[PDB]
Amino acid sequence: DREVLRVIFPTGDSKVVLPCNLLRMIWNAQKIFHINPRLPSDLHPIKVVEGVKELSKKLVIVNGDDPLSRQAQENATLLFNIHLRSTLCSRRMAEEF
Amino acid sequence: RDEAHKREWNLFYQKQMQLRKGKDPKIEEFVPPDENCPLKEASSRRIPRLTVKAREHCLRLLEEALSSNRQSTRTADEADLRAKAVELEHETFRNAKVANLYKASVLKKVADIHRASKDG
Amino acid sequence: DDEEETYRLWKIRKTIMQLCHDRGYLVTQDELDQTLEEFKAQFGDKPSEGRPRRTDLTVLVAHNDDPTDQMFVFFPEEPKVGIKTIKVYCQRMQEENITRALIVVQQGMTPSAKQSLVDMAPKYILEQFLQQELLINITEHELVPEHVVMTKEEVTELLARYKLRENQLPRIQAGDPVARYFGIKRGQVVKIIRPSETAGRYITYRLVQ
Amino acid sequence: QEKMATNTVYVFAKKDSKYAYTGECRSCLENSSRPTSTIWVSMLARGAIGQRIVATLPYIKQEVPIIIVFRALGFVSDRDILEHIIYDFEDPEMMEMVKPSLDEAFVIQEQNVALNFIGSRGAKPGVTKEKRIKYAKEVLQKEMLPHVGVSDFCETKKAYFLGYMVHRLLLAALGRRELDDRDHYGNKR
Amino acid sequence: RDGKLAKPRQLHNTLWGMVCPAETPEGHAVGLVKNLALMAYISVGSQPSPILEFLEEWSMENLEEISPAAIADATKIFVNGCWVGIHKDPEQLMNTLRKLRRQMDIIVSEVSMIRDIREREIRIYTDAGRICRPLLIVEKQKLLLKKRHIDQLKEREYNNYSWQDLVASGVVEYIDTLEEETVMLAMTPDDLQEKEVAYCSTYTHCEIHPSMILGVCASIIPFPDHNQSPRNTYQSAMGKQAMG
Amino acid sequence: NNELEPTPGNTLRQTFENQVNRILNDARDKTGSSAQKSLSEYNNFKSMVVSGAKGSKINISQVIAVVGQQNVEGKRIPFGFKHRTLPHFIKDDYGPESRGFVENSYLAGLTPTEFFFHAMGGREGLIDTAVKTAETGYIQRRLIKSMESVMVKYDATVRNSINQVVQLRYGEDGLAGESVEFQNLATLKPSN
Amino acid sequence: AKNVTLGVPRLKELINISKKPKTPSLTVFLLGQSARDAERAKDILCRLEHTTLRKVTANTAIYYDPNPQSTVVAEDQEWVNVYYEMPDFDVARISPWLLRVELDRKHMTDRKLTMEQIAEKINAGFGDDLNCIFNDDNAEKLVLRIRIMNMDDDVFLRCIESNMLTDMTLQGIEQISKVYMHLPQTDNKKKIIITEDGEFKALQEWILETDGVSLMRVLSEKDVDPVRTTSNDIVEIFTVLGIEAVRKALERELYHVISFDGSYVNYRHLALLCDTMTCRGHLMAITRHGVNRQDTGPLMKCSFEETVDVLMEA
Amino acid sequence: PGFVGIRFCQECNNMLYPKEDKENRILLYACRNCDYQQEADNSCIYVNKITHEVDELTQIIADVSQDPTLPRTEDHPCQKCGHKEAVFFQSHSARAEDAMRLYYVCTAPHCGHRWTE
DNA sequence: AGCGGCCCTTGTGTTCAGGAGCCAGCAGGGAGCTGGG
RNA sequence: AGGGAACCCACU
DNA sequence: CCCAGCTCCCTGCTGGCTCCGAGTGGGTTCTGCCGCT
Ligand SMILES: [Zn+2]
Ligand SMILES: [Zn+2]
Repeated sequence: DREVLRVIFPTGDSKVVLPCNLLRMIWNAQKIFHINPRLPSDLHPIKVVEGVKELSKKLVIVNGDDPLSRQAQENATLLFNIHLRSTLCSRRMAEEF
Repeated sequence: RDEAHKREWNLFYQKQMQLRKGKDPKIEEFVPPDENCPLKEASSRRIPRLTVKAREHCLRLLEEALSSNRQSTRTADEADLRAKAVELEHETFRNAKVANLYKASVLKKVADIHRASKDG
Repeated sequence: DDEEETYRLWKIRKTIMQLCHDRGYLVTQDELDQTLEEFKAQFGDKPSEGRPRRTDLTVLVAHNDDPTDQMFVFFPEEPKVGIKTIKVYCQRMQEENITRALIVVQQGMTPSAKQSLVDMAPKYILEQFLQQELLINITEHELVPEHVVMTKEEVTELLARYKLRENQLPRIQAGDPVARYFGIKRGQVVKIIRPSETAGRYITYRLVQ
Repeated sequence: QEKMATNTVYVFAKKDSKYAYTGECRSCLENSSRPTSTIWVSMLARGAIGQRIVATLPYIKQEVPIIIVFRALGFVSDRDILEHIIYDFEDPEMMEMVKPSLDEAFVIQEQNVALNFIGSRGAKPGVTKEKRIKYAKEVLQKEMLPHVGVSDFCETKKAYFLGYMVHRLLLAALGRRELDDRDHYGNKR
Repeated sequence: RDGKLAKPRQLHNTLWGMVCPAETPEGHAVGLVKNLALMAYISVGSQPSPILEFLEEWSMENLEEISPAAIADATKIFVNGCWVGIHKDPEQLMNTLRKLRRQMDIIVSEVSMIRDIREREIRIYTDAGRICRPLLIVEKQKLLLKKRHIDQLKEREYNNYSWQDLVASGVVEYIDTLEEETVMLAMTPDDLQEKEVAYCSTYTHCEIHPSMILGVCASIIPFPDHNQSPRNTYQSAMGKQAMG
Repeated sequence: NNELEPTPGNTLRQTFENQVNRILNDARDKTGSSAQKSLSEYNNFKSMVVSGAKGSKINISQVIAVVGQQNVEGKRIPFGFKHRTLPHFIKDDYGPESRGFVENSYLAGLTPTEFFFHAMGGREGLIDTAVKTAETGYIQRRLIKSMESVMVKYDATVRNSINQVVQLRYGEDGLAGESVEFQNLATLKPSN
Repeated sequence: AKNVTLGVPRLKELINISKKPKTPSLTVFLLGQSARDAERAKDILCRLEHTTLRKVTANTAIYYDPNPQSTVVAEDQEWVNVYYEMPDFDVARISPWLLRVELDRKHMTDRKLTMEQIAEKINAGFGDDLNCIFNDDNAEKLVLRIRIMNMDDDVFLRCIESNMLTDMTLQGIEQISKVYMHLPQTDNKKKIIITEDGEFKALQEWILETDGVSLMRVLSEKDVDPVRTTSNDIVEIFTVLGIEAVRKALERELYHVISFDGSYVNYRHLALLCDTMTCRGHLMAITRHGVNRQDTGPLMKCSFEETVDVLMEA
Repeated sequence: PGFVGIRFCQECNNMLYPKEDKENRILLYACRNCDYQQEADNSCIYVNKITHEVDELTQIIADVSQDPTLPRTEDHPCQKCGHKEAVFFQSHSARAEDAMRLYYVCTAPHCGHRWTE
């Protein structure tokens, strides 16, 4: 995804326009559930990766199981999926959020 | 627009040249160089309207320039004088493609050699 | 005037090789990655003197799908290409059982010659290129996105998937620089992949008209 | 109501046109139902050989070379016309600038021929040369520069003022005088 | 109003004193409809016959009598756009004409006389529609207006000393734009005072008051020089809509 | 004294004008910054500027510091008269006052020539408004009539009245514009 | 430096698909050493900007010279007799009318031109029928003597001069009137690369800004980047690169116009406008001509413009 | 060399054009509508000053010393008569890009000397 | 009583929103082909 | 049951 | 076996047509008449 992004944005501008404010959603989740950053968390990182995969499968812009619809769906949400994967990392979920 | 006016000039110029040009081009047959010609590629006709005798004269001027350079710097060998002059003439012919430009280049080389001799 | 012409010929040959490779013809890697020194070695270095001669640059390539399909790329010497040279090229193609050819002219081509090219389309598909156009590869410009030619099966799949009619797709002119580069005629559909700041990637289809 | 001042020579430049520089004078008599007669003296933009000065007169639908106009007024010799146009004979730049106009007008060497030429350009040229000359003379007497004079025997004053207009055009073309401003008050009444 | 060019609608430099800079409609007719300044006067016109008679009586040489060789070093003289002759001493001719106009012996106050020094033309205008304004005369860095003139003006109700007496005693002068191009105005008499580095020191006229450049509607604004100019234009537009 | 040499891409007059404009703009900026520094926390100009309710720092500078330079068509006040901006100056005066530099604040008040030059400056903007209105209005109508019938269809494509495909997905991603937000990609800039 | 049209005028130039923009320009990026050092950048600039003979000439003068052996100028006579050593030519085929052209040393050194190149261009444009002779550069003045080899010859030489000054090109491309050269101060024009450490870096490199548009010739030039070199004229982009290239370039120009003031408009609106303008394979101008040529319908068209004409055709 | 003037015929006062005597090969100035000829001396028949290096002092007239709107300086005395005051102005003429140069004219009524520094 | 007929004053006569982009028609130029020598 | 055309001024 | 017209296409200019922001509030003047059929 990093290589794909560097190809898409040849310059060094990382400001993009995307639907969901993932950082603010994580902040809201931290405030709602009283997350203590100073204690170990009970979130299995494999849980994080599996959840991200299922979520990515749940966000469809071009529906259809044929190869054309599959490729169009992958293209439509490519940038948002890259953002989601790089934000909902197992490592970031463990040591940052 | 500009190109149209340009070709306007072109048609005027060509008809004026024809008015100033003879009906038949009186082609003066190229003079074959004498076997004693020290000019490389003396039989070439690459440069139009250039005579072998003109090349011989240019090589003679190069010879005089080299002689002046030698007497100023006291060059030892003499055969080198002739070889260098012939090489210079052949190089000038190879580079230039028009008689007037050829003559100008030869004169420029002569001036360069003269200045070098003056420097010592 | 002598090295400049050799450089121009090398650039034209490199662009033609890239075009042929992009069209699906079998071109070796050395031909694509040929330097100016290699061009001066294989060919001449005094184009005005006649070495190399434009007749010496003629290149024949063969399609990967079937070796029978071959394409010429002729380099006429005359600045303006008339009917007689087109007739000579057509005679050579008929003798050699070739169907496609590319003509890279220097200054241009007569209107009658263009009409002749158009007339015999169903028999001999031969195209026309200005060497000023082939001095660079337009497909490498940052503005030009990735163009691909869709096979009839792929176009049928596309129309079935989107329930479209060919006249409902966006259009690309047959005289478009990229259309000429890929040699796509009317009725063919071209797929265009381009980056997108909103979606990441985007594929759009254009019908050649 | 604002209008542009009359009887004053204005030189404006319009490079998006056929004329590089264009003089202008809205000559109007002291009192007359006839509106102001506008005369132009314009220098052709480069692009034959030199730059030719033409004169656009009222009731003539084709621009005529200035030297033809000066000959129609009764000044045939080049010396007299240049005396009326170029006041300093030791300034060769103006002479070089005016040479093309003299070259343009060489076949027409007499007043009657010039009048016939001017009449031929008229709106309604007559098949008879006499009536064409009559029309041209009438136009020059009454329509060209009314403010200078409308009666007869005013040819010298007309020639002097037209030469002054040509001189102003030449000065503007040579860069010796700034072009007039259309928004400048004082050029307005 | 259809034309969208901004040049005719712009406030030209020459409108100074003649036309109000502020008052103008802000709609489609912005800059095309203007208003006179307070002291601006538009001339009504007069016959050039007395001026031509004086010039002929003067050293001026007719256009017909002269020879073309004499025009190179001579000064062309125009009267209402008619080249009437040439002269040899433009400076003293202009001095005489200015003296006559100030005395009003033969030239009325409305006549505007412009000498183009770089060129060699003297243009005399007696036409109508020439907007002008009155300016004080300065001779040698001193106003011609004195304390006695003000003393007489203070009693105009009794001694019948009006503005026409100022204009007739050569203390004030009507200047139009063409002639205003050739004058050297002092905004205030302070500019005539000696300075460590004199700016001009050759002033020819002085402003009666710089605030006379405004019109009827922009003349009621208090402290209009402390406001942004569009505000002054808007008030000029709104002073006509006030109820009184 | 012919001791000034033109800069690349410019002529001598352009270079001189650039130097003068640079000097005067720097002076205006410095005086404006000094004006900002002088203000107290109780100042109401600063109160309305800091909150963003109304006004800017340029307004404060003009009210307290110099008003600045008045330009007509992007250049200093032109020589409307013969080599003079007004009949109160000498011929060929390129100084700050002559060409329309206002050194007085609005509180101090403008001098007559400054008042006239500022009036010219304001007239420029008034005309600009009066003309831009119609030009932009025609442009807007033309755009609307060009694109009025394009809409999102039930197959999610964007098509015009003729039912021809304009976009296969709206915005190439098929999302409405009112719900997207600015965000930052965290994997683009970082080094390996 | 160079005036660039922006705002509503540029927007009108864009959506109208004007063929004659007020200020067309190119943005030429250089490839190799030309990008780093300014000398080779200046070389390329001179190779681009048009240069007619009138831009380097000091003054021309048409003399009458009966015998070239003895000319009317002492220095010219000396140099000519140095040149005229033999009857290497045909004496009969010579005209006595000389055209002496004095060039400008400053301009020639600025363009790195020489008498040899000018003589070459004169010969190419006029052929061998003329005769041009030039002195050495080390001389005090740059002088060229032109004659016609054998309507009068006088006016003929005058016309030859009046043409040579203007139409003849010594360097550059015809339609490029001026070419500025500068180092960009903003990362939008700087060369962005990804270092060996995988981090973005912005190299500063010389770029050229032309005043005309000859995009094809400029792109084909050596030492000119053909990947990043672009134009602000969209008709030229369409003619040279194509419909997708002009789509992207039109979007770029619209974004520049809109965001020059710092304002933001969502990308999808610009994308939709550009798609509508380029969906049919040609530049559909946002005008009566562009819009009413579509296959929309007479009632659709009549509401826009040309009501009665549209309905009469229908 | 400089710009070439124009000569007028002695019998008709019309412009004389350059021509060549074929047999003698000498430049003549011959009238076109008459049969008059004159001997040319300069031998230069045309001049074009592309640089336009015109000495603008030739375009200045001492009359400008009477202009009240021109600035006057006492630090640039005139060399001819030693007067201390002079009016200074600029080129203000087209065909001069480097037109910030100052030209001085003596204020003395009779001197009228024009110079440049 | 109502139709002829319109006055544009120069029947010959100044600008009836004027200028900017598209489209259409005319004349010129040249490529190529074909009937005579 | 009832109008219109033209022009001018002005407001946002 | 070339020469010189003639046909057919393409170029360039020149001439003509259409368009020129959205609403709103006031006001005044004018929408025939004159000769003799
Ligand atoms: Zn004679
Ligand atoms: Zn003196």
